[PDB]
Amino acid sequence: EPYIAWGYPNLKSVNELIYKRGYGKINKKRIALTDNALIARSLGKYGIICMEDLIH
Amino acid sequence: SGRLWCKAIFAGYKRGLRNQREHTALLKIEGVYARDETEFYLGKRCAYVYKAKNNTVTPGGKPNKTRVIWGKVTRAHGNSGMVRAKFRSNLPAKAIGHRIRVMLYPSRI
Amino acid sequence: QVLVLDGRGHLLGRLAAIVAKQVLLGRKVVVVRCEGINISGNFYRNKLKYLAFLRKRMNTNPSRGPYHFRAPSRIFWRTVRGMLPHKTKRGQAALDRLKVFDGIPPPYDKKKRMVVPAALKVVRLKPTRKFAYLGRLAHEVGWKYQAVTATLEEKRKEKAKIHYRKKKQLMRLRKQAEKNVEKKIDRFTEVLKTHGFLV
Amino acid sequence: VLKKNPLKNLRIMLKLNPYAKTMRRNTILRQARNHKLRVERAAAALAAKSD
Amino acid sequence: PHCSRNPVLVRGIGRYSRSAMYSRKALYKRKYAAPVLATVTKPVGGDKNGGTRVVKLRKMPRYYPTEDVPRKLLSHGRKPFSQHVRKLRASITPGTILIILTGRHRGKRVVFLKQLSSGLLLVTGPLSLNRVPLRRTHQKFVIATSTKIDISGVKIPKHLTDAYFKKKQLRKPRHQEGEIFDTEKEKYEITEQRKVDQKAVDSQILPKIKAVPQLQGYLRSVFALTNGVYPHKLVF
RNA sequence: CCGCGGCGGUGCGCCGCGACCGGCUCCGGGACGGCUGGGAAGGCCCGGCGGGGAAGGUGGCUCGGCCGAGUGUUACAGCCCCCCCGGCAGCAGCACUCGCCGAAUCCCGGGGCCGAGGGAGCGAGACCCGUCGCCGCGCUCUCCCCCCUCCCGGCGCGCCGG
RNA sequence: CCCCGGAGCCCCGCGGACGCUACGCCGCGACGAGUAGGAGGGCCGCUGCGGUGAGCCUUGAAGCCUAGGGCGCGGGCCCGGG
RNA sequence: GGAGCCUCGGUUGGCCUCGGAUAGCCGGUCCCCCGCGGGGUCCGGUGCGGAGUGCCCUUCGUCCUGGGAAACGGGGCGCGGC
Ligand SMILES: [Mg+2]
Ligand SMILES: [Mg+2]
Ligand SMILES: [Mg+2]
Repeated sequence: EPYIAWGYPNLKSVNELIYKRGYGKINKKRIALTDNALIARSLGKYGIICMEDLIH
Repeated sequence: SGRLWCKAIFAGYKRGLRNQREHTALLKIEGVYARDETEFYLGKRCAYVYKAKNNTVTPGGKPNKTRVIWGKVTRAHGNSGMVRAKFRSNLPAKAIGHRIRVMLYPSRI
Repeated sequence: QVLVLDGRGHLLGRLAAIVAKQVLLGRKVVVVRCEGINISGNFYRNKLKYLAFLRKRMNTNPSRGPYHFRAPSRIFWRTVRGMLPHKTKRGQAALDRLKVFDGIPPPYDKKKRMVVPAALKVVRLKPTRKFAYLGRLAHEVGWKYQAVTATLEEKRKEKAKIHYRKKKQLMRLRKQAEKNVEKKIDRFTEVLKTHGFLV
Repeated sequence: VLKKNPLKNLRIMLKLNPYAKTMRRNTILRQARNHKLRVERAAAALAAKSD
Repeated sequence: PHCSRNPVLVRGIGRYSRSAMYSRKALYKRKYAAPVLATVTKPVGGDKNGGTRVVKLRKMPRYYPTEDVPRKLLSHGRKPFSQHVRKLRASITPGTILIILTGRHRGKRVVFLKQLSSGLLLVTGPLSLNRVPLRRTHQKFVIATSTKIDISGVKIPKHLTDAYFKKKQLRKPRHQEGEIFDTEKEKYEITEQRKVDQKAVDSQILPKIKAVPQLQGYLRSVFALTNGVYPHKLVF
């Protein structure tokens, strides 16, 4: 507790975070989510195929 | 035929108490005492103008003893109308408590 | 280009701090009528506070030790010095811009002289509090020339009364002159109250 | 690749999420709609005041 | 060659849609059912004995340097100055008065004429009053004072443009070395076309500024900051 | 040699401008959602029902010129205030800024600062170069019409024909 | 519905860098306090030996000096003048 | 009056009552006292101070000529006396 602040984020908050500062762990390399191709490549086996699906 | 620059004093460098960052001057502009009265001066060109023994060149003029270090009022500094400046070379320290001319002429008026 | 302040009615420390910053920014300051500076807290309080400062002395060779200036001007100069970096070159340079006087001598007697209203006693202290005149304090701690300074200021005040009287008489003539002339200055005077003076 | 931030760069946003085009086509048009209707309300209030 | 069938809502966003546009352009009914060796490419010439010769336009080069730099990377949205879009402070409208801050005409007041193709301002402090001819200036080194002559119907010459108000002299070789060559030439001469233009523009302007009382005097005067007046405080 | 034609690297030294992107920090607009489906308020007034301070009142006394001012008492309403029933569109987190929380219920425009850091063409008869992904569009290979009118052409600044 | 010694090329499997000292070159991430102590790399430095530079040198070697010009994070090094 | 090293800061001026603060500033005195003034009473004005440092003064292109309003003001580092 005394080491964190936390709470229940908005929808906006989730959008802002992911778009502005969304980086995917891709072959263990922190990589920026500049195109869906990245998200799909890693998460596509879960019916997650774009940034919107990630947010969802 | 008169003065085309607002008077200001070179108060000292941007600094915490015990670390002075010599690449960022502080400017006390004359007549302006609020982080409010200072949007006029942001982005304005400003000169520290000082003469010295040996002659130099002079744009549109014969050689002179005067020299200037050009700068630029970047942003306001703390409540009471103080401003930060940034000069193409750092300011001498000799220069503290002396005139630096703030121009008008990157005007947004 | 030179601040002349009337030290009268001002608070010792409160004026000093304002003078100190001005002096550091290259402004040449003259403080005048320093005996009129007055310090918060009752007189006896501040006498004892001075008499303690007098006790502080370099035991083995007092001739080196802290120089206790008696004169109110020099007292003020001392407290201003306390708010500068007076060991540096810049601090010394700044102190050299300052000029301080017991009473008000001849360059400054015929100069309009300002007042710091942020250091002014009427403003800064509650009216039921007590305070000390730095003249009396200096007088009782050693200062020799209270009486002399007093007499010179009477003469100065008399000479100033005359000056004022002549200024008043001129101002009166100006007011009458405007009334004499108010049809051949009418359409100048009109424009000087469209753009908002005279009103 | 330089990460241009979507929330400023419209055409980066569209490339990530193309539905944003339409969402911003709406909520200009919707806002303009509502501004107009506010001016008409104000005019009707002024007419009622004059009456 | 029709114009743009949807208008602009915001930079980059059309008013209409995909489907709304399909309807307007009408993609319905506009459906397009459409299912070297010996011969030399580009040389050729004439010539006498033996026959006609085959030349070669653009012949391979007679020297290669020992190393050279290797292309770039295309880079998307850099246009040249010519192709840029030009701005203006709303303050500056035609016939407004300026304070020209920078040049030799420094602190002189002036009548703004027109934004030129460059994005510079054309300007005239009617040479007769102020001693400032038809002259270019920059928005940025100029204070747009809130004093406007009504200049609406003056025919500023069409031929006077960015191109004409442009410095002229100096070519390359000549004698060069010694104590000569284009340190002289000496004077920018005014020319007669320039004086006629000034004449033509000023005559149209000047009567309008004399209709506003004291304004010719104002334009004669020079601007400057004195004691107790601070740019941020005062207005223009 | 004149072309500063096309391309490539550059600037002797000091400068300035411009638009494009990245990261910031501020400014100004506007449009919405929710709540005790906000609370108070405003405006119109009407019909009632009480209670309180305390009044165009009265009264003792005082102070000024029957009138004005200052205290004091019982207290109805002819100064108000408060509760209760019943009912009107003007409200709207209201520029009459009295008190929130927010944004797929959210957008636009502007200003200051710092930064640009990489380089998918080394073919002999045919480019020294584009461009990938995304936006749309825009246009065209479909026809219509309308307007304005910049160039040019025609007719009488006006009208008609890119 | 044909052949690249010629499709003209954003992809080309017919041949392949300006690039390829493969102990080389190139790209993406992440990270970087340090005594005692350990390890790696030093086109850091000294003296002598086998090789090697058709090396340098009285038209001036070593050494020494230098408010001369430079390189390297650095150990250091290279040039100018004496 | 001429050149000529060096040291720099500056880039309109403000030529003044005293003071008070639960108070002040200006008038005018019809009237009275004192040495054109000073002090008094009385009255009339101001008082978030406009006889205001939120202030005042000064202007910042040069010349020409040919009208008006304003007009005896300015100068010659003009010259002597009090
Ligand atoms: Mg100078
Ligand atoms: Mg003694
Ligand atoms: Mg380490």
